[PDB]
Amino acid sequence: GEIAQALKEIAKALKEIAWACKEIAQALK
Amino acid sequence: GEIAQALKEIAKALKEIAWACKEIAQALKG
Amino acid sequence: GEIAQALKEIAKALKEIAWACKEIAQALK
Amino acid sequence: GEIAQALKEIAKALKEIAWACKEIAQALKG
Amino acid sequence: GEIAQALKEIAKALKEIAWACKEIAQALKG
Amino acid sequence: GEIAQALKEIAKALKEIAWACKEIAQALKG
Amino acid sequence: GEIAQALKEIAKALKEIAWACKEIAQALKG
Repeated sequence: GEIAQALKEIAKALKEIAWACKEIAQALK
Repeated sequence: GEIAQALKEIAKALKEIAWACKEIAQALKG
Repeated sequence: GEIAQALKEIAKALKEIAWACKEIAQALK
Repeated sequence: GEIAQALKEIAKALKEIAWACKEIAQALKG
Repeated sequence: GEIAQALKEIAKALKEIAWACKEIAQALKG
Repeated sequence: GEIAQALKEIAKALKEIAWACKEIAQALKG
Repeated sequence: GEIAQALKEIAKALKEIAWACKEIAQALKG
């Protein structure tokens, strides 16, 4: 479904935020 | 349902963000 | 309902993000 | 409605994240 | 509608997060 | 639609968070 | 659909936050 697939895109984008926060943690290291 | 399952995927992704922020906290503690 | 329950799972995860941000604050103190 | 109430729970959780971020700013101020 | 108004509350809560993040930025300049 | 427009407001608020995070980046670079 | 496209904007806005957070990470490296 198009609504389901759009929500799936939101989920993938949140994963990008998680990765970026891991990069922040790395910078502090 | 596919909408419900996609919403759960959002929830799972959000937990990944929480864990990453905990890594930020740890990085600041070390 | 399954949608409502999934939305509640999202609220719970957002609380986990809040708690993690509190740990960042504590780490800075 | 249960969907509306669940969305309100999401709004309240986001407010907790906002408050935590204010705690971070406070921590940086001392 | 109750669902639309709940979504609007989520938007308002996200703005609260943006403001808290601006406070973080202010704290770091100071 | 009323629900669609509320979702657009959520998107706009998320963009505000993105800008606040860029402000954090600016403060650290300063 | 208008709701689906609205959700897609939300996805794009979340990506902007991710990029902004990477700017924070880069700022910490500098």
